[PDB]
Amino acid sequence: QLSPTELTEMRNDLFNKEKARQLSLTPRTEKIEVKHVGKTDPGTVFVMNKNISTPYSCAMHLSEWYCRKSILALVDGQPWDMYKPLTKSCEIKFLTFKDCDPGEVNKAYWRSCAMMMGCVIERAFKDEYMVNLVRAPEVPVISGAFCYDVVLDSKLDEWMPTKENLRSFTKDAHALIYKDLPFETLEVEAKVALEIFQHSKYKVDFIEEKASQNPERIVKLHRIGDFIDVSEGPLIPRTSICFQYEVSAVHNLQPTQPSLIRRFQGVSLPVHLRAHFTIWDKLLERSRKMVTED
Amino acid sequence: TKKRFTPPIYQPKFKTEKEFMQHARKAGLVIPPEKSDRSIHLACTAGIFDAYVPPEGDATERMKKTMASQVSIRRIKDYDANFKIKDFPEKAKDIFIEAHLCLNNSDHDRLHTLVTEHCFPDMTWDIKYKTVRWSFVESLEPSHVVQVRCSSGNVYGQITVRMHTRQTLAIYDRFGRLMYGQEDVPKDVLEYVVFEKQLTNPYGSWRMHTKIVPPWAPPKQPILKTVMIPGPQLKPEEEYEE
Amino acid sequence: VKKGFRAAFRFQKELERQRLLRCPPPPVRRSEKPNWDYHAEIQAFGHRLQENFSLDLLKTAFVNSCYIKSEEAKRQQLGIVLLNLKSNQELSEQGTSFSQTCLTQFLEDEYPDMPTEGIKNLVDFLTGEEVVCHVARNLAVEQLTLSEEFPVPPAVLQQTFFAVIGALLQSSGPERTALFIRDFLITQMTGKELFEMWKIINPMGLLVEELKKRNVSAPESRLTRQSGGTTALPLYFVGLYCDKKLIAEGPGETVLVAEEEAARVALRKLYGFTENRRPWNYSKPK
Amino acid sequence: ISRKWEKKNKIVYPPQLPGEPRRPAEIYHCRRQIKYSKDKMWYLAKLIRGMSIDQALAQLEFNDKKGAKIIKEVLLEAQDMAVRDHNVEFRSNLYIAESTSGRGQCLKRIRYHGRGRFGIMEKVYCHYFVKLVEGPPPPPEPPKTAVAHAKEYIQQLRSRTIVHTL
Amino acid sequence: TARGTPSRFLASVLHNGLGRYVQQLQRLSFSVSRDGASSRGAREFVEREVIDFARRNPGVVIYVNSRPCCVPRVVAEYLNGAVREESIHCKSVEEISTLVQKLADQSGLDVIRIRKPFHTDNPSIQGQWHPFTNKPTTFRGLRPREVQDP
Amino acid sequence: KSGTWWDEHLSEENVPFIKQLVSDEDKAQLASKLCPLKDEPWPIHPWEPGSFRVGLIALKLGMMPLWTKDGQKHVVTLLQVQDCHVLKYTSKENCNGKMATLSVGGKTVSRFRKATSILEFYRELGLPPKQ
Amino acid sequence: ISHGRVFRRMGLGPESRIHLLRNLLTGLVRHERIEAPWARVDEMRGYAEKLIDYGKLGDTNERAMRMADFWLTEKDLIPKLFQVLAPRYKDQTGGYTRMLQIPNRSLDRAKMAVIEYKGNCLPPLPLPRRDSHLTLLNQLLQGLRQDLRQSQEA
Amino acid sequence: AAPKNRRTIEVNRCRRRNPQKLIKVKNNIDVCPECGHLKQKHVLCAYCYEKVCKETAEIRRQIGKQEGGPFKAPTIETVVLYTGETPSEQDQGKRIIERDRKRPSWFTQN
Ligand SMILES: [Mg+2]
Ligand SMILES: [Zn+2]
Repeated sequence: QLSPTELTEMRNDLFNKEKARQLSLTPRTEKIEVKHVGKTDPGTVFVMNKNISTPYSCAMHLSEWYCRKSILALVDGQPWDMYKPLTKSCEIKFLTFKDCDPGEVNKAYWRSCAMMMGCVIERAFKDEYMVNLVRAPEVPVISGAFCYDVVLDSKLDEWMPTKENLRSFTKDAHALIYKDLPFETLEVEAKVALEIFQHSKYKVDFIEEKASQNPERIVKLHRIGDFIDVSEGPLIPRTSICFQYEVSAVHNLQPTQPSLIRRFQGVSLPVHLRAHFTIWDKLLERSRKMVTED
Repeated sequence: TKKRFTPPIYQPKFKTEKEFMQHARKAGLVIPPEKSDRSIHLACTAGIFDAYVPPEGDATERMKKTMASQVSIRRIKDYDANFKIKDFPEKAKDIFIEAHLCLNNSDHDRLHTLVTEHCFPDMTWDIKYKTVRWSFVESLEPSHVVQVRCSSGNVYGQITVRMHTRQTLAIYDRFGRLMYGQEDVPKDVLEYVVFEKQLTNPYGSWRMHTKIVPPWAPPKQPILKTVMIPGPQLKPEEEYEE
Repeated sequence: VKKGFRAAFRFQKELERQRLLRCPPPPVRRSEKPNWDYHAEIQAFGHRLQENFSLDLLKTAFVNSCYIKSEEAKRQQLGIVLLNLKSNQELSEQGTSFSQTCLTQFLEDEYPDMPTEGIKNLVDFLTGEEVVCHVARNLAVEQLTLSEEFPVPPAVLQQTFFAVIGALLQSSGPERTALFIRDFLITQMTGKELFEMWKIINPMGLLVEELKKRNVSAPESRLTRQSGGTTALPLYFVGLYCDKKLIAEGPGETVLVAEEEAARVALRKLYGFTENRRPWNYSKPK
Repeated sequence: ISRKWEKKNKIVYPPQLPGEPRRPAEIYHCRRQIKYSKDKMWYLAKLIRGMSIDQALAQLEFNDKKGAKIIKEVLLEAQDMAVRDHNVEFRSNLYIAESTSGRGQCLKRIRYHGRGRFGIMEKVYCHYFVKLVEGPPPPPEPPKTAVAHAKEYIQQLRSRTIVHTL
Repeated sequence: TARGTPSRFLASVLHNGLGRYVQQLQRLSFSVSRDGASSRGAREFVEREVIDFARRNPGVVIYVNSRPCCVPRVVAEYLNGAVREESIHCKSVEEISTLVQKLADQSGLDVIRIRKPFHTDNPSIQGQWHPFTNKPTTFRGLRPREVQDP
Repeated sequence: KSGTWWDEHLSEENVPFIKQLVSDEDKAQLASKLCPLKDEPWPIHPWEPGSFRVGLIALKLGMMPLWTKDGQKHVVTLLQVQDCHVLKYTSKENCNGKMATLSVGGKTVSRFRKATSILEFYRELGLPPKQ
Repeated sequence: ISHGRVFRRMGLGPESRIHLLRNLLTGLVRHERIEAPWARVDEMRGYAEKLIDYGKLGDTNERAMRMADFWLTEKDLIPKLFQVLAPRYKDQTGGYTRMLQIPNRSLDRAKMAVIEYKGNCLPPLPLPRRDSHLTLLNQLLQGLRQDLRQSQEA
Repeated sequence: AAPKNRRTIEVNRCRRRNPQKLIKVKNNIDVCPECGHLKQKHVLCAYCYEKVCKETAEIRRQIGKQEGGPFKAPTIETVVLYTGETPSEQDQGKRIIERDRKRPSWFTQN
């Protein structure tokens, strides 16, 4: 069986392979007229390139402020990753944390921070233990924390993390924030996605569920540098967006006898909505408590 | 000594001639008309005498038009006896090719002999600080003299010629970065080149005048970079309208 | 305006010098510059070195394949008699082999306690691309080299310096040619250490293998001197003791660096490549 | 007078080879004979030196000095001039490489003093020079750390020879 | 400088003189004038001295370019690549004969301040002095007032 | 790279809640130290000659007259003790001095206007910050 | 040394200061919104607040009419105080005015401020708004509140 | 008292280029959510405040055409109406100021 340090080597090659195939499918140069519909600079048009230009590139034309504060793009009423190539001409709008109703942005940020935790979970434990990622529960943001279900080896059936172990998870999360890695989104056919995660049993089941929902049966793929995972919905562009990051506690889901599923919870806040030390300690306590999706 | 105090650039606002004379009256600046026998001499005409529209799909009433051109040939042969129509289309290729090779080496001293004064700015103005690499790979279809017409003190004759040949174009910006085109792959071109010659002038010659752009032409190659077309820059008081 | 011409002329000369410094011109081959005669510059090359070269052979030692191929390209463009010029490939192979077999003999008889791997690394340094090109740019070999590109590449220049040795070998023979390798290539390792030309790794693991060949007990490392252990600037002297007999002792900032230098000191003594060793004899052979 | 700064936007570099890296675009622009002091203007050009085009415009937009409103006008027209004439794709992908002030041709008037004395005052003028470069602002150099101080000190202790001997 | 100029250490070109001596002067380029009082001393050096000087130095290529000039110069090129340009303007033959010979004797290295009048790559033969050179060793390598076997 | 304060991003509904929340915590933190003799106090030694005890940190209210039984008038100063607690203790050895130091604070202040390093010292001490 | 001094030193003296503040207050009652230096408005804002208190006392009180007659140079504005302004703030006991800082003016780069009477008929100023309750941080606090309230009820 | 000696450019650069002399970067700048222009966190938007003053001035010019002279202020409240609006239920017995313009979107009718 493939080793853990060489299992990611092929997942990147398969990911890059498919990332380069889509680019070749596009003609040498094809233009798309993207119209801006917002309170600011209304009527501006971006004559961009098909399958290459992203919403971020459209903001670079306007100003650096749009780039720094535009967390997510709204394309034809549908949210759009800021680093996702544009396939056709369409209206575009930019979303920020500070809006009248930034519901979609909050969901994206909450999903990204969970995916970030999955990356540090695959490196903390030794190479002798089999850490198998399951999924990222789509819990609301008012719940007080984001979670990511995980399974551990039979040896670690009763081992419970301590305060010092929970702190090391964060130092790996902030170390991931210091690299300033961009979230890369790739929409692939379900059949192609199964090949990448053919080794992990849990991921295959999750992919099958997504294929049934969409008639096209395409699955979105996101990767942070080398780490690759399957997630639902758009994500934020970069890791540097999150200023405060901490994993609060770990809860064991029931029933434990048939299988053990641990729930790594956490909470975070971006740079745009930085909180105070005193208020940040209040949010952590709520996060330590176990949360259950509706 | 050696002292001259200069002020900053003024940048006159009104460009039109009317506004200048409309503003010179408000300022009391009276400019009496000129008086001189010498006038300028133009070697080329400003525009075409009879607009040509190529037939769609080229990429009684029809027969008469071909005869009108034949009549104009006579005029061109009254000032030049040794002139044939079965050689000019072969001669135009030499001018066309030789006029586009002067853009690579910036040979403007010889480019005036090939093109007119009306055409020379259009070609050189945009590429003043740019590098061009144009070549003639092959010729697809022979050229044909589609239309010949003359003017009604001087007399000029225009000879429209149709060209269908492959070309290679790569335009590089001031810094050497690729700006437009591909130097490896040629492409088909269908452009009608117009020539002019001042018959009256004993030292005249046939030179490129302009390029006919048909309304039914395919779109040109797209550029490499992206563009942003801003909208109205409204004032605070004024509101935006759909 | 002041009248005169001498000061204005002298001021124009300083302006040119200033312009050259601000905008230095690209280097060009010496043959292109004025005052050059290839036949006269190549005869002095031999007389300068006090050798009875053969002109016919020496002229082909500077001709390179790259120059011949390009020389033909120039004629084809102009449509221009065939060239019978030969390259220096054959001459280079003779000189390179003779040099490797002559340098080896010189070193194999001077240091008979050095292994073949060390004697090979030395010959690969004296005949290296760095050393041979330094001797060539100071013997007027790059000025006569007939190459396609200037400055002459190191490999092309290295291949041309050994062809000159092949021409001297045919002309004056091995005995007279071995003196040219001793006076120009053996003199490139005078003020240099053994492990500065023969770079190795893990010297302590190599000393244990040389002492097994001589049936000697494994060495023991011990501290002979020490100062400033707790400080940022310490000094340690580690000594290798075989059967309680000091064979080597080396300094270092740490105990591991000092233990590594001690092994290097022992190897130099085992092979006889110490600094105290007597100098190479350049006196005329009797 | 010298006007070399305007001639630097006319140099044409040779086409780059396929393997060479993308060359950043350089845009030179200036304004001459500004009724302002070069010493007072130097403090404004030193402020935006190294900043991005969009950050410099924000600092100059809330400054109370008169030179701020003048520089901001020169930056706005160099920004447009870059994308329109120098083939710059993104107008926000620019940073201030060079920004300094120069002395201009100044006038001389008389200032009257007491007891029939007089002084000579000069109506001062200045120039403003700016150079824009395509790309992001180069990251600031981190302050020297203790490891570099110690690494440098030990290197000096290792480079010392025995002087005035063999 | 001394402080206003650069410096170098005493050195040679390719360890010259160690195995054999090789003359570093490689080329001499004279520029005399057929007419001109400045070049009178240079013309007489070309009639009787230059030919006998080349016989002694066969490794030096000498070029005599007779052209119109007001200041005659001799350019010396050396193996190491250095180029020294000198003027023989209004100099007698005896002054030019000692000058050319000076150029042949030199190496080409920059004529600047030399720090030491000596150079050796192997300065020591018994061991470079260090603090522990003349210090005795103590039993068990103990330090001042160090309790052993505590 | 822009600084922030405790109520820059809060809405109209959370500002009153946060204020009351942290206010009630201070009450509970201060009302949890009123029993020091039951919460594992340190040994209580008697007074010996040459002993020096702690002092206080009071707040100057104002001034008031005062008459004695002889009729003479004296002016006095009113010093109010409010929220005075012992913060930490350093032994003679670790003090680098003849005596041993005892730290005392007074006048509870806001947590939103103090340094992070100072807030964490009080967090483990179970007290609000001192002015 | 200025410990406790609450009033500023403007104009040419104590009397001129009152005359400057009176000309700003008079224009504030006529137009209900003015722009002036920040210091001169912050010093006049107190008088604009206490002027409404005299208008609530009624036009029959001689003392209140002697204040308006002095503080209102234009005498057509005195009925507006007693018949328009004071009735407007009848329910309110304070906070009749709002003062906001605006970009410094160009001539002298002086610190400026705009002051108006609440409830006027003029286009609303672009008042600063607090971050929405639907933001990430406020939703994390709204959830915390519910639990603390839910636990208390338990 | 006059200078005893001339101060050098080296001495003067250290005084002129001292960090205290230099301009300090401002970090209180942000974008207006309405127009997108820049503003300070404690200062009103120059752009949005300007469009209020243009309209407010037009309303004050209409008020003058009704008063028709000085010292002619009313003893009642005032209301602004635009093309396509009529007196409201609460806007009874007031001084309506007719404006030949569409009501600004930001101007909310109260
Ligand atoms: Mg007088
Ligand atoms: Zn605004």
